[PDB]
Amino acid sequence: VKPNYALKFTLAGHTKAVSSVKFSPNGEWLASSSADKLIKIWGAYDGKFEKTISGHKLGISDVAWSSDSNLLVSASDDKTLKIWDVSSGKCLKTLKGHSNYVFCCNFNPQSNLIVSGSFDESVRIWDVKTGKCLKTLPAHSDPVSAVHFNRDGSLIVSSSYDGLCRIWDTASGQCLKTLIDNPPVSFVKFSPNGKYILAATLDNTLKLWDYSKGKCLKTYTGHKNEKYCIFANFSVTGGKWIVSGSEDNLVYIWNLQTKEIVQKLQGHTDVVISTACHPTENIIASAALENDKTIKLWKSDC
Ligand SMILES: CN1CCN(c2ccc([N+](=O)[O-])cc2NC(=O)c2ccccc2Cl)CC1
Repeated sequence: VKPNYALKFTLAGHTKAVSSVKFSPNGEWLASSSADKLIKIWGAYDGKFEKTISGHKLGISDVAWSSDSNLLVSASDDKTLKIWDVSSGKCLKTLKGHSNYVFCCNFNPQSNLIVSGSFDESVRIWDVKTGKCLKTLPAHSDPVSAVHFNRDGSLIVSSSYDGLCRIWDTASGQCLKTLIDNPPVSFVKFSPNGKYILAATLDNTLKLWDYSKGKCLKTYTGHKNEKYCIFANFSVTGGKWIVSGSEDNLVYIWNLQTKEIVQKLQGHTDVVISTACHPTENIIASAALENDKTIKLWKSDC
């Protein structure tokens, strides 16, 4: 079987490159961040604009939801993260401490912690309630491209231009594993069950790792990725897919097990830097850079 993703909605509004799209855990909303300094919220099913969230002084690289879908965290060129109340649009906390651009961010499942990665080569862990930086991890020797908590929050995975993926004990702050040619690692995330890590490198390659055995189980190629830190995803609502943007302006979909490309989605007119998979429906959101500036919503039967 192969999926049949068809374009349903194009969401215009951002005035610069869109950096990140994320579906809310409860499936109602899509949040988008942009170099235009703005966060925008959209209805996930009808693509209808909901609100604009403003406050950051410079462009925003990433946005992430709390488990209850009530809060957002953003990561900005202004060296801060901000925590937002989604319903009011209000900035609740500004997370200060990174010495350079913040590129990536995530809540833990418990949503009492935030993790962030910066151009400053560190990974920071923040208390959501107080805004205080609890730990600064000397994670990498180059900009940190991605940070993600595993399913139980006990682990953090980080990736960097230094060519390394690292797994950290959240509680102890110590490095549990280093996956080490080492081309820049531009993306990393845990699988839904926490057993695997999907990692992208800037040599046109995505890899699925069993990090406990430290072994590469699958490779996904055929797409273009040598410049931009492009977000990838596990698609699990229907067929079991791998989804990624690409520098040829397409969204690529692979069969996770066989590694064959099952679909390529055309429509965008610039690099697709971010994709998101809806938590319950077979819906993909994709976002493109400055020649495009739109988010597209795609729907499949499997
Ligand atoms: C969702 N992902 C999170 C991680 N991310 C990222 C990773 C690595 C580096 N870097 O080491 O250069 C830079 C960026 N950010 C930007 O490229 C960017 C920054 C501000 C505004 C717009 C954009 Cl697109 C891209 C989006």
